[PDB]
Amino acid sequence: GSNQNNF
Ligand SMILES: [Zn+2]
Repeated sequence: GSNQNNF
């Protein structure tokens, strides 16, 4: 799957 990190 895909992964996104929004700090
Ligand atoms: Zn993955």
